[PDB]
Amino acid sequence: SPSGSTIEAGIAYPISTGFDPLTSSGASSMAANLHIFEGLVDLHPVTRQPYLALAAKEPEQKDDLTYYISLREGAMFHDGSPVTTEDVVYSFERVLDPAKASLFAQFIPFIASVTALDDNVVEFKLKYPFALFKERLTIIKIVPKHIVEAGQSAFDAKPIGSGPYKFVSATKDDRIVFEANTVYNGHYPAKVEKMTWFLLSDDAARVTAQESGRVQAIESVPYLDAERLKRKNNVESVQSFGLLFLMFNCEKAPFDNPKVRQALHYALDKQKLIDIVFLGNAKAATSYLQDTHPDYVKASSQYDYDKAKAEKLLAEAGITNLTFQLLATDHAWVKECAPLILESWNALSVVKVTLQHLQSGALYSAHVDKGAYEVVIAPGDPSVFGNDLDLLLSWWYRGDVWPKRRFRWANTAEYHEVQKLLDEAIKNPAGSKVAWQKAINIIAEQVPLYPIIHRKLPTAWNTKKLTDFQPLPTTGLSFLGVGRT
Ligand SMILES: CC(=O)N[C@H]1[C@H]([C@H](O)[C@H](O)CO)O[C@](O)(C(=O)O)C[C@@H]1O
Repeated sequence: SPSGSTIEAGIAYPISTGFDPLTSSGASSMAANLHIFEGLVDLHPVTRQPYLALAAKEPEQKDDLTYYISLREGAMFHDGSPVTTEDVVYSFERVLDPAKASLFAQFIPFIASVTALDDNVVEFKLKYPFALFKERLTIIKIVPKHIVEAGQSAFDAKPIGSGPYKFVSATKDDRIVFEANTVYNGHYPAKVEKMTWFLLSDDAARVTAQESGRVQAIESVPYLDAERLKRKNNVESVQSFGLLFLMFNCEKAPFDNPKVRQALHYALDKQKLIDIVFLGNAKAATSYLQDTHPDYVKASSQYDYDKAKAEKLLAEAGITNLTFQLLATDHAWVKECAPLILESWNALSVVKVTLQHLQSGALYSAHVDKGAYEVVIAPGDPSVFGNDLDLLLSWWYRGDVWPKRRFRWANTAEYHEVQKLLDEAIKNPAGSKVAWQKAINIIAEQVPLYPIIHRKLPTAWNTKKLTDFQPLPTTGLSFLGVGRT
């Protein structure tokens, strides 16, 4: 009975993108969209298991290339309109259309066409068989065509979906407000009438909110505060793909030289970062994946701290007096890693580095997407979309979204080989493990964008106030199925 009760939560990530699922890659926007939008099939935020959302029943697989999905009876958008098969077609076609510049088409490269057969059934035709078809549907949220066509920017700021919570408002550095969608008839109806996410990127403010009872759960517990929070709260730390990456503009001298990119990895003392910033709750990367991922295989290139090796590579690359600027995001823990990275690099005999911090939204729109940068450290976690290896590789390495328009490595022979390998692993599934490891090993040698560390992710919540809350293995918070005591 969502009347008389509310949920308040502390979210760690500022709003850095809008909410249009065409482009909403910001951590806090994606988390909101788990509640505002539905796919045809969604993955549970905690268990990652698929469940029927806008699909009325299990997708009917006619053959390896053909699936039919029927819409849940009575499904409605938050404006009171029915969800239609045209809305489904529109949602997939806009992601697939290169002109629309989605951030996510590289997660559905196997879809050939989406067609409305009648007012209930949609036909999906695939380019080749893809066993994870249903699992990927969670990425393509179903949007109301009549709203989006009336103004994409307005929809991006005020999203309308079919999920159990309706968007009320979002105010930067303040809060996102949701309300129960009382016409939702899926599996996870809103258990409270109103939910407020306070945007508390400041570590201390976020912890204080939990301690004071201003919120019932907080994302991304600062490691230093975990012990004191345990007195009155549950604190649980979950193994995660979530990582800190080092990203180079590979078309700007001298970071177009792989030896320079390698050198800067070798120059970093990861154990010091882990001790000082993460309190042991992270591991230096030894592959693309974290070592607890089921598909982890250790990469053939390792970057254990070795200053002499860094110096040797720089001398081979002809570096005698390199001065560059590192851009970093503003996440409190990224701000803590940055000076330590700078100290390690400034200790090199031929490198001097300065630092600039920026909010993530401006970092991408004003610098990265234009190529107006040299080197970035930033956090990333595409495991929000799913946990399969093609997906995690594709986010950063399939197509153009990052390799062409962000880290600018798409003109290399190595990039083209990686594309062939990523395609082979999904078009020839019997060869996938071999093909993925070849791609990962090229990526790990070339280090265009590569993890420095993967981290354990702690969440805190009050079990006396919330029912059925569980922490995620990804960024965000989930209140699907969660109520108040
Ligand atoms: C799926 C994913 O990894 N999203 C990440 C995004 C994107 O890197 C950014 O929006 C550019 O697309 O940035 C963050 O929101 C951020 O830096 O605050 C972290 C988040 O984990």
